[PDB]
Amino acid sequence: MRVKMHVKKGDTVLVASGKYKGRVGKVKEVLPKKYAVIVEGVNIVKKAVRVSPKYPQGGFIEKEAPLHASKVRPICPACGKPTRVRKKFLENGKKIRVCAKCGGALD
Amino acid sequence: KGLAMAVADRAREGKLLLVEAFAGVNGKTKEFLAWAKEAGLDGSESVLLVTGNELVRRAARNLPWVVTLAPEGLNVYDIVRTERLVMDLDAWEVFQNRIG
Amino acid sequence: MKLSDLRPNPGANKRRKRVGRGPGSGHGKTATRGHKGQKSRSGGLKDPRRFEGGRSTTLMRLPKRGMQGQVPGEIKRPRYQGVNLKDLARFEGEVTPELLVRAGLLKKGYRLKILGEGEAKPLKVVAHAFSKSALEKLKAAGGEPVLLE
Amino acid sequence: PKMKTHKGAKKRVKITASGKVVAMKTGKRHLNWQKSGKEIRQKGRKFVLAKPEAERIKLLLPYE
RNA sequence: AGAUGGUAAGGGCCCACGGUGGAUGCCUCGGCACCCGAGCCGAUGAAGGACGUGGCUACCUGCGAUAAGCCAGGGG
RNA sequence: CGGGGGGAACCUGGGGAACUGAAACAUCUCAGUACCCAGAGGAGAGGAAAGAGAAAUCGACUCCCUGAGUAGCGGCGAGCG
RNA sequence: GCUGUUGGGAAGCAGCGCCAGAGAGGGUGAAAGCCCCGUAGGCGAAAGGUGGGGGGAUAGGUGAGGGUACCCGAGUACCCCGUGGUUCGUGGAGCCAUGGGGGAAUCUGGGCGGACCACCGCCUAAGGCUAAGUACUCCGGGUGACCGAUAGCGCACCAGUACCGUGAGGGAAAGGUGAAAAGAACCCCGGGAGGGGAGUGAAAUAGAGCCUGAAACCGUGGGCUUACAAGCAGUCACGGCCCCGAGGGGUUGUGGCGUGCCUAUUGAAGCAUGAGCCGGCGACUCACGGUCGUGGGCGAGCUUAAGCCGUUGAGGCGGAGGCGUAGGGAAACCGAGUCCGAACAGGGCGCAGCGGCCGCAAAGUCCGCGGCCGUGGACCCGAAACCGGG
RNA sequence: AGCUGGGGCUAGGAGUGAAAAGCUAACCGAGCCCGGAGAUAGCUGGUUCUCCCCGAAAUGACUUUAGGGUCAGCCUCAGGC
RNA sequence: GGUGGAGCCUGGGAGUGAGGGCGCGAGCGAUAACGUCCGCGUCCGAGCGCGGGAACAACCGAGACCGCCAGCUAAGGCCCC
RNA sequence: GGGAUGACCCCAGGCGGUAGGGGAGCGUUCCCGAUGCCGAUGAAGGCCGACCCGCGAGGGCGGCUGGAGGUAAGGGAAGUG
RNA sequence: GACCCGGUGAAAUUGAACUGGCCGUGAAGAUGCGGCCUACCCGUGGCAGGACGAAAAGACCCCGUGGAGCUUUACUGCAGC
Ligand SMILES: NC(=[NH2+])NCCC[C@H](N)C(=O)O
Ligand SMILES: [Mg+2]
Ligand SMILES: [Mg+2]
Ligand SMILES: [Mg+2]
Ligand SMILES: [Mg+2]
Ligand SMILES: [Mg+2]
Ligand SMILES: [Mg+2]
Ligand SMILES: [Mg+2]
Ligand SMILES: [Mg+2]
Ligand SMILES: [Mg+2]
Ligand SMILES: [Mg+2]
Ligand SMILES: [Mg+2]
Ligand SMILES: [Mg+2]
Ligand SMILES: [Mg+2]
Ligand SMILES: [Mg+2]
Ligand SMILES: [Mg+2]
Ligand SMILES: [Mg+2]
Ligand SMILES: [Mg+2]
Ligand SMILES: [Mg+2]
Ligand SMILES: [Mg+2]
Ligand SMILES: [Mg+2]
Ligand SMILES: [Mg+2]
Ligand SMILES: [Mg+2]
Ligand SMILES: [Mg+2]
Ligand SMILES: [Mg+2]
Ligand SMILES: [Mg+2]
Ligand SMILES: [Mg+2]
Ligand SMILES: [Mg+2]
Ligand SMILES: [Mg+2]
Ligand SMILES: [Mg+2]
Ligand SMILES: [Mg+2]
Ligand SMILES: [Mg+2]
Ligand SMILES: [Mg+2]
Ligand SMILES: [Mg+2]
Ligand SMILES: [Mg+2]
Ligand SMILES: [Mg+2]
Ligand SMILES: [Mg+2]
Ligand SMILES: [Mg+2]
Ligand SMILES: [Mg+2]
Ligand SMILES: [Mg+2]
Ligand SMILES: [Mg+2]
Ligand SMILES: [Mg+2]
Ligand SMILES: [Mg+2]
Ligand SMILES: [Mg+2]
Ligand SMILES: [Mg+2]
Ligand SMILES: [Mg+2]
Ligand SMILES: [Mg+2]
Ligand SMILES: [Mg+2]
Ligand SMILES: [Mg+2]
Ligand SMILES: [Mg+2]
Ligand SMILES: [Mg+2]
Ligand SMILES: [Mg+2]
Ligand SMILES: [Mg+2]
Ligand SMILES: [Mg+2]
Ligand SMILES: [Mg+2]
Ligand SMILES: [Mg+2]
Ligand SMILES: [Mg+2]
Ligand SMILES: [Mg+2]
Ligand SMILES: [Mg+2]
Ligand SMILES: [Mg+2]
Ligand SMILES: [Mg+2]
Ligand SMILES: [Mg+2]
Ligand SMILES: [Mg+2]
Ligand SMILES: [Mg+2]
Ligand SMILES: [Mg+2]
Ligand SMILES: [Mg+2]
Ligand SMILES: [Mg+2]
Ligand SMILES: [Mg+2]
Ligand SMILES: [Mg+2]
Ligand SMILES: [Mg+2]
Ligand SMILES: [Mg+2]
Ligand SMILES: [Mg+2]
Ligand SMILES: [Mg+2]
Ligand SMILES: [Mg+2]
Ligand SMILES: [Mg+2]
Ligand SMILES: [Mg+2]
Ligand SMILES: [Mg+2]
Ligand SMILES: [Mg+2]
Ligand SMILES: [Mg+2]
Ligand SMILES: [Mg+2]
Ligand SMILES: [Mg+2]
Ligand SMILES: [Mg+2]
Ligand SMILES: [Mg+2]
Ligand SMILES: [Mg+2]
Ligand SMILES: [Mg+2]
Ligand SMILES: [Mg+2]
Ligand SMILES: [Mg+2]
Ligand SMILES: [Mg+2]
Ligand SMILES: [Mg+2]
Ligand SMILES: [Mg+2]
Ligand SMILES: [Mg+2]
Ligand SMILES: [Mg+2]
Ligand SMILES: [Mg+2]
Ligand SMILES: [Mg+2]
Ligand SMILES: [Mg+2]
Ligand SMILES: [Mg+2]
Ligand SMILES: [Mg+2]
Ligand SMILES: [Mg+2]
Ligand SMILES: [Mg+2]
Ligand SMILES: [Mg+2]
Ligand SMILES: [Mg+2]
Ligand SMILES: [Mg+2]
Ligand SMILES: [Mg+2]
Ligand SMILES: [Mg+2]
Ligand SMILES: [Mg+2]
Ligand SMILES: [Mg+2]
Ligand SMILES: [Mg+2]
Ligand SMILES: [Mg+2]
Ligand SMILES: [Mg+2]
Ligand SMILES: [Mg+2]
Ligand SMILES: [Mg+2]
Ligand SMILES: [Mg+2]
Ligand SMILES: [Mg+2]
Ligand SMILES: [Mg+2]
Ligand SMILES: [Mg+2]
Ligand SMILES: [Mg+2]
Ligand SMILES: [Mg+2]
Ligand SMILES: [Mg+2]
Ligand SMILES: [Mg+2]
Ligand SMILES: [Mg+2]
Ligand SMILES: [Mg+2]
Ligand SMILES: [Mg+2]
Ligand SMILES: [Mg+2]
Ligand SMILES: [Mg+2]
Ligand SMILES: [Mg+2]
Ligand SMILES: [Mg+2]
Ligand SMILES: [Mg+2]
Ligand SMILES: [Mg+2]
Ligand SMILES: [Mg+2]
Ligand SMILES: [Mg+2]
Ligand SMILES: [Mg+2]
Ligand SMILES: [Mg+2]
Ligand SMILES: [Mg+2]
Ligand SMILES: [Mg+2]
Ligand SMILES: [Mg+2]
Ligand SMILES: [Mg+2]
Ligand SMILES: [Mg+2]
Ligand SMILES: [Mg+2]
Ligand SMILES: [Mg+2]
Ligand SMILES: [Mg+2]
Ligand SMILES: [Mg+2]
Ligand SMILES: [Mg+2]
Ligand SMILES: [Mg+2]
Ligand SMILES: [Mg+2]
Ligand SMILES: [Mg+2]
Ligand SMILES: [Mg+2]
Ligand SMILES: [Mg+2]
Ligand SMILES: [Mg+2]
Ligand SMILES: [Mg+2]
Ligand SMILES: [Mg+2]
Ligand SMILES: [Mg+2]
Ligand SMILES: [Mg+2]
Ligand SMILES: [Mg+2]
Ligand SMILES: [Mg+2]
Ligand SMILES: [Mg+2]
Ligand SMILES: [Mg+2]
Ligand SMILES: [Mg+2]
Ligand SMILES: [Mg+2]
Ligand SMILES: [Mg+2]
Ligand SMILES: [Mg+2]
Ligand SMILES: [Mg+2]
Ligand SMILES: [Mg+2]
Ligand SMILES: [Mg+2]
Ligand SMILES: [Mg+2]
Ligand SMILES: [Mg+2]
Ligand SMILES: [Mg+2]
Ligand SMILES: [Mg+2]
Ligand SMILES: [Mg+2]
Ligand SMILES: [Mg+2]
Ligand SMILES: [Mg+2]
Ligand SMILES: [Mg+2]
Ligand SMILES: [Mg+2]
Ligand SMILES: [Mg+2]
Ligand SMILES: [Mg+2]
Ligand SMILES: [Mg+2]
Ligand SMILES: [Mg+2]
Ligand SMILES: [Mg+2]
Ligand SMILES: [Mg+2]
Ligand SMILES: [Mg+2]
Ligand SMILES: [Mg+2]
Ligand SMILES: [Mg+2]
Ligand SMILES: [Mg+2]
Ligand SMILES: [Mg+2]
Ligand SMILES: [Mg+2]
Ligand SMILES: [Mg+2]
Ligand SMILES: [Mg+2]
Ligand SMILES: [Mg+2]
Ligand SMILES: [Mg+2]
Ligand SMILES: [Mg+2]
Ligand SMILES: [Mg+2]
Ligand SMILES: [Mg+2]
Ligand SMILES: [Mg+2]
Ligand SMILES: [Mg+2]
Ligand SMILES: [Mg+2]
Ligand SMILES: [Mg+2]
Ligand SMILES: [Mg+2]
Ligand SMILES: [Mg+2]
Ligand SMILES: [Mg+2]
Ligand SMILES: [Mg+2]
Ligand SMILES: [Mg+2]
Ligand SMILES: [Mg+2]
Ligand SMILES: [Mg+2]
Ligand SMILES: [Mg+2]
Ligand SMILES: [Mg+2]
Ligand SMILES: [Mg+2]
Ligand SMILES: [Mg+2]
Ligand SMILES: [Mg+2]
Ligand SMILES: [Mg+2]
Ligand SMILES: [Mg+2]
Ligand SMILES: [Mg+2]
Ligand SMILES: [Mg+2]
Ligand SMILES: [Mg+2]
Ligand SMILES: [Mg+2]
Ligand SMILES: [Mg+2]
Ligand SMILES: [Mg+2]
Ligand SMILES: [Mg+2]
Ligand SMILES: [Mg+2]
Ligand SMILES: [Mg+2]
Ligand SMILES: [Mg+2]
Ligand SMILES: [Mg+2]
Ligand SMILES: [Mg+2]
Ligand SMILES: [Mg+2]
Ligand SMILES: [Mg+2]
Ligand SMILES: [Mg+2]
Ligand SMILES: [Mg+2]
Ligand SMILES: [Mg+2]
Ligand SMILES: [Mg+2]
Ligand SMILES: [Mg+2]
Ligand SMILES: [Mg+2]
Ligand SMILES: [Mg+2]
Ligand SMILES: [Mg+2]
Ligand SMILES: [Mg+2]
Ligand SMILES: [Mg+2]
Ligand SMILES: [Mg+2]
Ligand SMILES: [Mg+2]
Ligand SMILES: [Mg+2]
Ligand SMILES: [Mg+2]
Ligand SMILES: [Mg+2]
Ligand SMILES: [Mg+2]
Ligand SMILES: [Mg+2]
Ligand SMILES: [Mg+2]
Ligand SMILES: [Mg+2]
Ligand SMILES: [Mg+2]
Ligand SMILES: [Mg+2]
Ligand SMILES: [Mg+2]
Ligand SMILES: [Mg+2]
Ligand SMILES: [Mg+2]
Ligand SMILES: [Mg+2]
Ligand SMILES: [Mg+2]
Ligand SMILES: [Mg+2]
Ligand SMILES: [Mg+2]
Ligand SMILES: [Mg+2]
Ligand SMILES: [Mg+2]
Ligand SMILES: [Mg+2]
Ligand SMILES: [Mg+2]
Ligand SMILES: [Zn+2]
Repeated sequence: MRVKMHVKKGDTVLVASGKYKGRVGKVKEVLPKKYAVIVEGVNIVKKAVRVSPKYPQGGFIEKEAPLHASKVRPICPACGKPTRVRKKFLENGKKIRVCAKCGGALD
Repeated sequence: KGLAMAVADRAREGKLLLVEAFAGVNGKTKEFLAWAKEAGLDGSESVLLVTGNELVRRAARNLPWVVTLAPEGLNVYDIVRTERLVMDLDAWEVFQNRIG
Repeated sequence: MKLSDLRPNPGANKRRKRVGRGPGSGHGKTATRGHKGQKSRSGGLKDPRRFEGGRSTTLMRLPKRGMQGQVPGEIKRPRYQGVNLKDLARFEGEVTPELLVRAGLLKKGYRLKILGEGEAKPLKVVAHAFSKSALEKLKAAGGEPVLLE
Repeated sequence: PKMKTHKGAKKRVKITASGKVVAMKTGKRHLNWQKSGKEIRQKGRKFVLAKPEAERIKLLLPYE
């Protein structure tokens, strides 16, 4: 039915793996289909573009590329530490994301 | 007969061990290694745990080196599969009453 | 013992005869089957147990004997299975058709008839028929024959 | 499917207790007036069939 | 007096690299076999279709002039 | 109020071959199978003894095992069962 | 579950830890119990559907002796004639069914127990209904000592499609870049296609006509060799040149020898058959029964089948039954004997472990394995033809 | 007794046939498709790795049998004498 | 006497049942046929592997496990090839 | 014959071969072995090899390609050349 | 048209080819065996003597206990009368 994302645009995430592993930033977009994500300044790549009215003078343009979701990990704003996402049943009785390192919330 | 030859082999090796009960296990794997540790079951040897006590079978069944079975299902292949063999005197008892 | 240790005894799992796989096997080409002929052909020969090549068969040429039966068919008359004395040594006391069945001596549905090839034992025996020889041995050996109805 | 007992045999022949094939004697069905008394007499008896032919007539009797 | 080499129009064998071609190896949404589950639809117009349908739309899907869709309840 | 038509096979009823096997072939077999038709349903058929058949007994029907390739059937041939 | 490390990428190797009623599996830049989807274990439905289990209703259910002799399923039972079904092919031919003819009875009735008669017994036709246990698999799910793009369904891809046929009907071929398009801006030769640098990437003979890229087939360069030779083309010896560092590799001038492969044949190089070449598909199996052999288990005893329980790649139960323990005879029937026979005659088919109670061996039987046989397409491909419905 | 467009009817042991067994969708002594179906084929062909030991027959008898088969003969293997 | 891939017995698996040349004994044929039909034997078949025979399955020689740039022989050969 | 048993050693003899019988092995797909071992310091596959062991079918070693799989001793089952 | 030049570019066939003649031989009609003669390597336009040339698993002939059509005082059945 739905693609399960433990991360959503645009909370703060830890590039767990990959070439930019360890780096941190916001999630600039979420791609469920490919189950990937774009992160600010991460997976940067140089891409070519025609001498086009949008891109006069030709040249290349740094694009931010997507990453597989299993590579990204959220950062609890409380303990500031990357954590696995549990899910808490409030008395709303809504369900909310909460850090597993500490009971903090993540939105 | 092959169900008695199987055991006996492990008996010749002394790899066979029985126990009255399992002291303090109640459905948590870690409640078992502490036991198995004190029984000389270090994990260096694959083991066939053969008892009726469910909780016990549930504690160690996830364990990479333990084969669980209700003694009502003790079979040669699983015996030979293993390096040791453990039983309740219960599981021991019904065993007797099947090769008899 | 150990799985790698488990061999079968030598000779109890023989290979197979693959025919048609090369000159080396000595079974290639004609597949141990000959050259031409109805026998090499697929399907092959009529039942060699009987057919003989056209001539009247050995069995069809033999005469038929006795009653072959008729419809509705078999007639039901009580049937007797005989057991020899020596086969009765193992028991003590009182023999009946039942026990001799559960022992594995007399089949069900048949009646019990004692034979004499052996030696009687001073035993109470119950049956549906004895032999002249069997009786003499049975009454002489201090036994108690007991016919049934 | 299981094998079917050939009745053409079970009506003519009979397997002994040792594994032999015994069929009645051929010749005295008819045309017997000028035959001997020895020839009628002897032909009224069974005869053990030749080993090869009997072996065949037993594979037809798989259940006797 | 005599005797013996170098030519290669092209051919042949051998090594090197490529062209063509798509075997082989790994892969797999798909297919096969068994066990279980489940089992009718239809004049309240079925099964299956035609023609249409998007702002731009060849085909496929989805839908029916309310036409990738309208209402309501539940889930997320 | 109901019917009509569709459904991959499965089911019951009305009809129903042949090659082939019999080392030819006609009775026989292949087989009431393949196929056609009507019908039904999630199942259909069968089903509460005017039965079986020798136990002085069994107790509707259906299906599987077994009885059994037994009893019997058959140009007593092939084969059927 | 972090770190450190090589690396394009860690899930790899090292150190220190942890969970486990979860170490099934699949993903993530490679090989992750603890990163993502999941797994064990638990939760869950306002509305439609189902509801064979639970509770409640309702239609429906029920006594005994005595006398009465009204009823008890009609062109039916019953007889004959013609058929069909049953194992029954007219057979001694009953039973069930019925196209034709004749044509009753109501318990003191009638059908049945294999023609018929009697005795004894079983049943109670000519109206109907009836769950489950049973069969199939368009559908959904789980699982495989099932296939892995000539395989597996005819289709892994826009397939019952393109194309063939008037029509029923026939019926394909065709998958893969990369971790990520970051899919090659810009410049250069060219009309373009295509390429040459630049640039991306770990890799560009991974450049989209893309993973690996074999073989036939084609071509460029190089070494040896060939224009007086002859031949199934190769083999042996020698010699010359080239390469590699008392030896080896490639090549071939001369001398010797030499009638392809397969097939079918008394016999082929054979002017007998098949094959242009290469790559892939391509033919002795399976189930039941039988018969020898064999490794084991038990052994006058061996063994269960469908099923019931258990398991979720756990096994155990189940003795109905089958083979064996006795054979001979057409059979009654006798039985270690029996049959032909008057026979105590003669003949046919039959009849009887090893050491010191023990152990060991065995008739037999059971599962495995193997060869062969019977039944089915039964080693693979191939007819001309028969038949049925369209 | 002509030729011809268009609308129609007649079909598989059946149709048409100024008759040839011609025609019936480019081969008609019984059309085509699909099915029974993997019909049958005692005929021809084809049957895929290696090494090791032995090693035939093309005879006789019967055979609607003669280019196929049953038994014996000659080969082979295991056990026994 | 003979200890041989000799023989007897029981049992499993086959293939063969289209032979051909030579020599001797015959028939048939013409005291023909690379003719045909039997008998004893031999060889090819299966030794189309080797030597001789100019070349050639069956005439002479001789039964090939493999390797040698060692020796002796059989048929047949020794002027040259 | 050793020695005791397939330990390897010595002596002697056998070993042409179609149909065909028999025996011992190689190799391909798959399963247990395997929650294991091999693998990015490079799997399977592919091109070379004049080297190693094997009678041979085949098995290792090395170099280039290749870029994520492979799978031992010992056994089991086949769509096995 | 054929033949030369530029442009496009098939076919059946094809064991592999390094493919001469004569007298002999051989499964009896040899480019491929034996002896001898001849012959420098590759081509183009031509002619058809041989590769028992190509094509179609001989229409003829026989074989098969193959088929099918036609026939009758062959056998046995059916419609029909
Ligand atoms: N408790 C038991 N009986 N366990 C038996 C094994 C079950 C299952 N196959 C497992 O490995 O988890
Ligand atoms: Mg870091
Ligand atoms: Mg988690
Ligand atoms: Mg293990
Ligand atoms: Mg475990
Ligand atoms: Mg096997
Ligand atoms: Mg088998
Ligand atoms: Mg052979
Ligand atoms: Mg063999
Ligand atoms: Mg053959
Ligand atoms: Mg054979
Ligand atoms: Mg055979
Ligand atoms: Mg052949
Ligand atoms: Mg033949
Ligand atoms: Mg033959
Ligand atoms: Mg066939
Ligand atoms: Mg046949
Ligand atoms: Mg009888
Ligand atoms: Mg008898
Ligand atoms: Mg007689
Ligand atoms: Mg008489
Ligand atoms: Mg008489
Ligand atoms: Mg006389
Ligand atoms: Mg007289
Ligand atoms: Mg008499
Ligand atoms: Mg029986
Ligand atoms: Mg018996
Ligand atoms: Mg040159
Ligand atoms: Mg040149
Ligand atoms: Mg040359
Ligand atoms: Mg290349
Ligand atoms: Mg390509
Ligand atoms: Mg694989
Ligand atoms: Mg998939
Ligand atoms: Mg599909
Ligand atoms: Mg089925
Ligand atoms: Mg449905
Ligand atoms: Mg809404
Ligand atoms: Mg809504
Ligand atoms: Mg809501
Ligand atoms: Mg809502
Ligand atoms: Mg309907
Ligand atoms: Mg019917
Ligand atoms: Mg009809
Ligand atoms: Mg017929
Ligand atoms: Mg058939
Ligand atoms: Mg038959
Ligand atoms: Mg048949
Ligand atoms: Mg027939
Ligand atoms: Mg026949
Ligand atoms: Mg016929
Ligand atoms: Mg029938
Ligand atoms: Mg029907
Ligand atoms: Mg209808
Ligand atoms: Mg219907
Ligand atoms: Mg049901
Ligand atoms: Mg019903
Ligand atoms: Mg009633
Ligand atoms: Mg029985
Ligand atoms: Mg039976
Ligand atoms: Mg008869
Ligand atoms: Mg029948
Ligand atoms: Mg780094
Ligand atoms: Mg790390
Ligand atoms: Mg795992
Ligand atoms: Mg699990
Ligand atoms: Mg995984
Ligand atoms: Mg792995
Ligand atoms: Mg993982
Ligand atoms: Mg669960
Ligand atoms: Mg619930
Ligand atoms: Mg009442
Ligand atoms: Mg009353
Ligand atoms: Mg009355
Ligand atoms: Mg009938
Ligand atoms: Mg009659
Ligand atoms: Mg009848
Ligand atoms: Mg009856
Ligand atoms: Mg009537
Ligand atoms: Mg009465
Ligand atoms: Mg009456
Ligand atoms: Mg009646
Ligand atoms: Mg009657
Ligand atoms: Mg009656
Ligand atoms: Mg009755
Ligand atoms: Mg009666
Ligand atoms: Mg009466
Ligand atoms: Mg009755
Ligand atoms: Mg009634
Ligand atoms: Mg009914
Ligand atoms: Mg029902
Ligand atoms: Mg039911
Ligand atoms: Mg499914
Ligand atoms: Mg796979
Ligand atoms: Mg596979
Ligand atoms: Mg493909
Ligand atoms: Mg395909
Ligand atoms: Mg592929
Ligand atoms: Mg057509
Ligand atoms: Mg069309
Ligand atoms: Mg067609
Ligand atoms: Mg397509
Ligand atoms: Mg990719
Ligand atoms: Mg440009
Ligand atoms: Mg330009
Ligand atoms: Mg330009
Ligand atoms: Mg370009
Ligand atoms: Mg370029
Ligand atoms: Mg770069
Ligand atoms: Mg690298
Ligand atoms: Mg590389
Ligand atoms: Mg490359
Ligand atoms: Mg590449
Ligand atoms: Mg890949
Ligand atoms: Mg490529
Ligand atoms: Mg390429
Ligand atoms: Mg060159
Ligand atoms: Mg000269
Ligand atoms: Mg020269
Ligand atoms: Mg020399
Ligand atoms: Mg040196
Ligand atoms: Mg010479
Ligand atoms: Mg030479
Ligand atoms: Mg020679
Ligand atoms: Mg020759
Ligand atoms: Mg030929
Ligand atoms: Mg010939
Ligand atoms: Mg030649
Ligand atoms: Mg030639
Ligand atoms: Mg031929
Ligand atoms: Mg050929
Ligand atoms: Mg071709
Ligand atoms: Mg090929
Ligand atoms: Mg085959
Ligand atoms: Mg076989
Ligand atoms: Mg099969
Ligand atoms: Mg089988
Ligand atoms: Mg067997
Ligand atoms: Mg046992
Ligand atoms: Mg038992
Ligand atoms: Mg006697
Ligand atoms: Mg005697
Ligand atoms: Mg024993
Ligand atoms: Mg057995
Ligand atoms: Mg056999
Ligand atoms: Mg079949
Ligand atoms: Mg077959
Ligand atoms: Mg075919
Ligand atoms: Mg066919
Ligand atoms: Mg006909
Ligand atoms: Mg006809
Ligand atoms: Mg007109
Ligand atoms: Mg007209
Ligand atoms: Mg018209
Ligand atoms: Mg018509
Ligand atoms: Mg017709
Ligand atoms: Mg028709
Ligand atoms: Mg029709
Ligand atoms: Mg007509
Ligand atoms: Mg047509
Ligand atoms: Mg035509
Ligand atoms: Mg016809
Ligand atoms: Mg036509
Ligand atoms: Mg059809
Ligand atoms: Mg059929
Ligand atoms: Mg036929
Ligand atoms: Mg090969
Ligand atoms: Mg002969
Ligand atoms: Mg005979
Ligand atoms: Mg005759
Ligand atoms: Mg002849
Ligand atoms: Mg024979
Ligand atoms: Mg022997
Ligand atoms: Mg000897
Ligand atoms: Mg010999
Ligand atoms: Mg011999
Ligand atoms: Mg033999
Ligand atoms: Mg013959
Ligand atoms: Mg001949
Ligand atoms: Mg022949
Ligand atoms: Mg002959
Ligand atoms: Mg002869
Ligand atoms: Mg001759
Ligand atoms: Mg000659
Ligand atoms: Mg001669
Ligand atoms: Mg002389
Ligand atoms: Mg002479
Ligand atoms: Mg002579
Ligand atoms: Mg003579
Ligand atoms: Mg002569
Ligand atoms: Mg001749
Ligand atoms: Mg002859
Ligand atoms: Mg031959
Ligand atoms: Mg010779
Ligand atoms: Mg010889
Ligand atoms: Mg010779
Ligand atoms: Mg040769
Ligand atoms: Mg040759
Ligand atoms: Mg020679
Ligand atoms: Mg010579
Ligand atoms: Mg010479
Ligand atoms: Mg010799
Ligand atoms: Mg000398
Ligand atoms: Mg000379
Ligand atoms: Mg000369
Ligand atoms: Mg040899
Ligand atoms: Mg020798
Ligand atoms: Mg020899
Ligand atoms: Mg052979
Ligand atoms: Mg052997
Ligand atoms: Mg073998
Ligand atoms: Mg192997
Ligand atoms: Mg292989
Ligand atoms: Mg595993
Ligand atoms: Mg693995
Ligand atoms: Mg790397
Ligand atoms: Mg590398
Ligand atoms: Mg593989
Ligand atoms: Mg491998
Ligand atoms: Mg490699
Ligand atoms: Mg993987
Ligand atoms: Mg493996
Ligand atoms: Mg192994
Ligand atoms: Mg195993
Ligand atoms: Mg295959
Ligand atoms: Mg195959
Ligand atoms: Mg010019
Ligand atoms: Mg030109
Ligand atoms: Mg040729
Ligand atoms: Mg020349
Ligand atoms: Mg001549
Ligand atoms: Mg000549
Ligand atoms: Mg010449
Ligand atoms: Mg020449
Ligand atoms: Mg030559
Ligand atoms: Mg020559
Ligand atoms: Mg020319
Ligand atoms: Mg010419
Ligand atoms: Mg010419
Ligand atoms: Mg010309
Ligand atoms: Mg010519
Ligand atoms: Mg020529
Ligand atoms: Mg010509
Ligand atoms: Mg032609
Ligand atoms: Mg022709
Ligand atoms: Mg032909
Ligand atoms: Mg032909
Ligand atoms: Mg021909
Ligand atoms: Mg012909
Ligand atoms: Mg004919
Ligand atoms: Mg005939
Ligand atoms: Mg014939
Ligand atoms: Mg005819
Ligand atoms: Mg009429
Ligand atoms: Mg009339
Ligand atoms: Zn936190």
